[PDB]
Amino acid sequence: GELWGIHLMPPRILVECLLPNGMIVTLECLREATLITIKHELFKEARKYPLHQLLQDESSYIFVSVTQEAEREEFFDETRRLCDLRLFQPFLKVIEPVGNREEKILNREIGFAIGMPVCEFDMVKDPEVQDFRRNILNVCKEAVDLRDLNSPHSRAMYVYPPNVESSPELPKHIYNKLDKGQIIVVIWVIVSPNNDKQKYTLKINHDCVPEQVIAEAIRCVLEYQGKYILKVCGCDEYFLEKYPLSQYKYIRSCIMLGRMPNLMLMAKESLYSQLPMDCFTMPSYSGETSTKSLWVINSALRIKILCATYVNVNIRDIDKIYVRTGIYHGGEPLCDNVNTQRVPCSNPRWNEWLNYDIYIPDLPRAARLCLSICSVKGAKEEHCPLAWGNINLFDYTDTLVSGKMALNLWPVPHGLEDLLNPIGVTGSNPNKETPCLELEFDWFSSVVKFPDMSVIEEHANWSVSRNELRENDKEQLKAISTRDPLSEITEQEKDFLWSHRHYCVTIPEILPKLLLSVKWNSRDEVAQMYCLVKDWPPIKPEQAMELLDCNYPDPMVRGFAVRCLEKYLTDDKLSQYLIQLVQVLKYEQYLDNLLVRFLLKKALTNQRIGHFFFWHLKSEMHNKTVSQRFGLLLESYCRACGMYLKHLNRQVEAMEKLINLTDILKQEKKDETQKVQMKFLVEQMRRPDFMDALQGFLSPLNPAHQLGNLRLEECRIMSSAKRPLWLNWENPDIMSELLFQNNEIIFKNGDDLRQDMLTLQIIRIMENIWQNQGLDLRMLPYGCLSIGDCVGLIEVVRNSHTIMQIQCNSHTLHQWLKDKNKGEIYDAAIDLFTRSCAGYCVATFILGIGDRHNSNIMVKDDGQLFHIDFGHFLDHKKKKFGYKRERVPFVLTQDFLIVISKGAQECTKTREFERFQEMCYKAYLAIRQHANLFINLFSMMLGSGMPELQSFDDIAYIRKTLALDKTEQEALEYFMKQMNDAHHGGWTTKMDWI
Amino acid sequence: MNNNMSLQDAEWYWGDISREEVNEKLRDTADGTFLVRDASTKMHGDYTLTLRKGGNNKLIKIFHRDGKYGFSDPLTFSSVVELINHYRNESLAQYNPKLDVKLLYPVSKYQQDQVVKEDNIEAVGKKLHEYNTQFQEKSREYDRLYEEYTRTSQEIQMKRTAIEAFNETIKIFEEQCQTQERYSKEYIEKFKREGNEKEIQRIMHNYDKLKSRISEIIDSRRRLEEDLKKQAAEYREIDKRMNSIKPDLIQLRKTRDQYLMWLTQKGVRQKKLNEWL
Repeated sequence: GELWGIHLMPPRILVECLLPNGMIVTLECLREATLITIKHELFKEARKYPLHQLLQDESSYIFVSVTQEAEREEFFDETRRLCDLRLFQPFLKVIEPVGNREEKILNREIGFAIGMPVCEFDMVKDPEVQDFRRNILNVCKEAVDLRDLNSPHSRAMYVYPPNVESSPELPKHIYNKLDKGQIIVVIWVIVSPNNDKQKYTLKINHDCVPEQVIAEAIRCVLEYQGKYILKVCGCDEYFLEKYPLSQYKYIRSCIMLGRMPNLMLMAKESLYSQLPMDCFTMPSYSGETSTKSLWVINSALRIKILCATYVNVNIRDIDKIYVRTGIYHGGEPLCDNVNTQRVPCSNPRWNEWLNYDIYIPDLPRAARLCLSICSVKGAKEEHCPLAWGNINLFDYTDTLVSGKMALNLWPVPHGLEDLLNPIGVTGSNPNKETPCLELEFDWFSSVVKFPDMSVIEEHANWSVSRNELRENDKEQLKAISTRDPLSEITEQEKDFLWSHRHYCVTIPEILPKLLLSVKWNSRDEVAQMYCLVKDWPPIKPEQAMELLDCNYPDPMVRGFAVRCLEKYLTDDKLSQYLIQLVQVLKYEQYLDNLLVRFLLKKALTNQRIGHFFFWHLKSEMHNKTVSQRFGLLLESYCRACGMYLKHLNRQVEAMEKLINLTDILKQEKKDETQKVQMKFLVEQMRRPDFMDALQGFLSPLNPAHQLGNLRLEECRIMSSAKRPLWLNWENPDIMSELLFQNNEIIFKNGDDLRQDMLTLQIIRIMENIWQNQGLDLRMLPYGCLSIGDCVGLIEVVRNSHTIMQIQCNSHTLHQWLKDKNKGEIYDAAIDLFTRSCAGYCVATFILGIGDRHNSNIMVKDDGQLFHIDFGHFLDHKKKKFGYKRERVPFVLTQDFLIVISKGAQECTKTREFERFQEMCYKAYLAIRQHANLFINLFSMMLGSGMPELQSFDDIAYIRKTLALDKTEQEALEYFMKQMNDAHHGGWTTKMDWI
Repeated sequence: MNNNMSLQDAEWYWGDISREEVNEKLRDTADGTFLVRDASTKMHGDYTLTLRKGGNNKLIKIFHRDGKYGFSDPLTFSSVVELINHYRNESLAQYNPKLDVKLLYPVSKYQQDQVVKEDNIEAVGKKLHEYNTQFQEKSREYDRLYEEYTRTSQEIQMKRTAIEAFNETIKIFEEQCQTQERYSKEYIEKFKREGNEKEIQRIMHNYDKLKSRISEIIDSRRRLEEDLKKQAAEYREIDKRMNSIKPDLIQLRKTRDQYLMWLTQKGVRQKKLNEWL
């Protein structure tokens, strides 16, 4: 709301103003009135009141009040409207401004973007936090310096980074689309004050740098090139780096789509001055025990469970409660889990030392205590987690935990039935009104530290002290290496892999397998692994990312993985995988680690990455498990991102107003007609304060797209009960008409869009896989961004229609498509339809998304079919049902086969259908061969809190659909088998009479 | 007696089931729990043995060459039933001293026989349909409770920061009491001597309105606290109900699944199963 308990304040309202002479003066006001207006009218009536004798001029005073976030806020921007003040209650205090005004204004801006006041970090006792807050700045500082290493070109590369592919090589069927390896390309320029546009159609080589394109235009060659830079017409996308032209994403897809590239010439100096040169200010916050080593303590690990404050359990329904406990390294227990005795629900008290089969010096660095309080209800009985909590056995300074501590536990995530949650975050619940478990660790007359690397190598040599690699072996290493990240290795394979650990360096990508063969509960073997990891060859980023999931918690392993990313991960692929990399931060034991340093640095040296870095972090701020971590991270970013914070604040402000509006629609107007809801909406949007917020800002879907004036007459609510908003902005680029005149975005508030965000990411990666192999199977991964708790944006796809919209007899679809393309362009459309169909058919089967129907499926004018509304994937409705089978979400009815068969009535038997069949077959195998990437991507998401992605068991569905336990030949037959079943025999097998 | 029985009749033999199914069967089980499945067709080996040891699942592959079976060369067992029966009576320390455990607890494919012996395919396929609807009814019961749970947890969070915002506000209005009190011990004293009761009157009127405003805001905060306690109790109550549904839910699913496996043997038309669902 815009005042506590209230969604919108009335046109007028009274305000208790509290003068510095202790007076209290009411004041009639307007909701859009500004502070300057308020102060003026306030001091007016102040003269009506006692003792205005001691009142100075307004110029000497400022306004202060309380916000919704319970912070005492000082309003320096006295042009800000009363309804945008975010007052808790409608009162204002007027006092003498004091202290660094700059820091205070920045602080409140960061806190606004961050969704929480920075001052809440100040009063955090925990040292790891304050250590993070200070240390992380070193990276921020380091970042802004890389941004000036070559000013002013360094400045522009940050704000307008080249949007390029990873490699300048073109796949064969992309090069084949050029004219003799050349591309037709249109350039425009400003003429006079009237600034009219004019064509200069070029036809140059694809491998050309922007310099050449800049050169040719004028038709002193090396004279005036560096006077100008190229811009994309419609976007704020630029060409600042010496990349081959065809390596830019926009050019590449133009080539791909058969679209003609339209660039705009612009004075290099004209942009370089639009750059703020934004500087970065250092914020204000800028025992003689002789510590023992961990390896010196000859003791078995034991932990004491004392008591729990309470659990929420009906005393009638549950027999006993107990504490379940485990020592975990990642997701694997290091020894047997140990329960406490069973006690009544009415008195949760234990006071028993639990003993574990682990010798203290054998505790690995990443070891964790995982616990939960469990309820228990012939001899058969059921066991259920009531609340859970995880604890790092070592803190961020390598100190072993000791003595009494309290642990406030967490709610069990929906659908989780494991008695323990080793994948959950560690540390206590910040909410103290919650079940609290007391425990005691041994204290060892001292402070216990995990050994330094020096001592670890020391022990590594000793361990080992106290051969031709045969061909037989050499092939088994290959075989093992080809297993997918969830194909468990056998004990024979572990023993073998370990025995040949030294030879394994020859074949570096087997590192995940080798790390799984290490006895992690033995310092001997771990010490030896550390040495190997120290000098290990780097591996491809796609494989390095495997090592960042919850199954490789060890900092050395993670360290190597991060280091692989520093060298080999391009910004293009970084953008592609950003969702998972951010999600994986939840697996990190500590606030300070190499990955967060690497990510923050990238976010601060590339505005495009920083943009989505911000949003993915922000979207989860409501989630109290990562609130602190992400909040801290966000403060760092916002402090050092320079001018973009202002751009980001307009995005946050615009979204918050869309949130307030849809809130009002959903609860305060749930039983009003759509027709009256729209008119309400319109009246609100019409207001000056709204038009200021909702116009002239950057699209969070794509920061290169500027959203200008709202076309309010064409904005609509939609049919769903969530009341999604169909919004329409003017594209205010002066070259607008050459790309798109208007931007349409669906604002949805009420549904989880993360699943769709994920599904669409995957689809893009799939299309990418196929393209790099000569399979032009064109997909439509439209924009979808989660920006908060069940709040997000969806890009509208223009010139598309549902299948039903066509239908409303099995020949109509082909007939429609025919009319829309009638002529020599008919075969570039039955084509596009067929390819599209193959990709989405294979993609939806592998992923197991929700059942397709005539609203689920859409077609563009030019033939391209795509899907929308994925919601559920990996067959999540496997919970209600009980079947093991793998659905085929997208069955091709005669309607589609007829379109594929260009009209033919024998559509299951034709050169066309069988040609279509081979496309799917090739697409399927293509993905199966890149199974690792997809399994790894899914594995990084297990902590996300997505109901469909809680356990490794959930990811097992694509091992099934990709038949990874099977042979490649069997995998194809399996696919065919699945199609024939769904298409009721009507999917012609290799059993055909020719 | 034992060793002559066919592998196909052996209880711990499940044939072609996946590592995943094996995983659910083995979760949270005691050491020595085990079962044998067909090896994956892409690797070498005929069968994989999976056992519990120290909280983990151990996968040990069983190979075959020329009539003989084993974990490694030399292969010295005559049949799989023989191999297994050996280690049901001898610790696997013999094969690997690092693996001290024997194969104590089989996982029967005739285990469903204990919870159901009921014989008619349709007497079972109707109980399944009944347990299933019992299950989905409780499923929805628990889901509705979960949306109350989240909605309530959030509103409590809203209320809590509102309490904090009320306290900051009360703090200010009381500092405005100090600002008013302090700025008057002399500027009212000077109208006391001279008896300017004229003006004293409307300072008191102003001071009173300050006290009056303080008082009403403390009422509001007080009313919010009672609403907070009320809703916190609603929340804890909600959490109790879910905790009574949880055990019944798992069992209902466990029971339904058992009946799904029993109907998977006897190979029921999977289109029948769908109508039974």
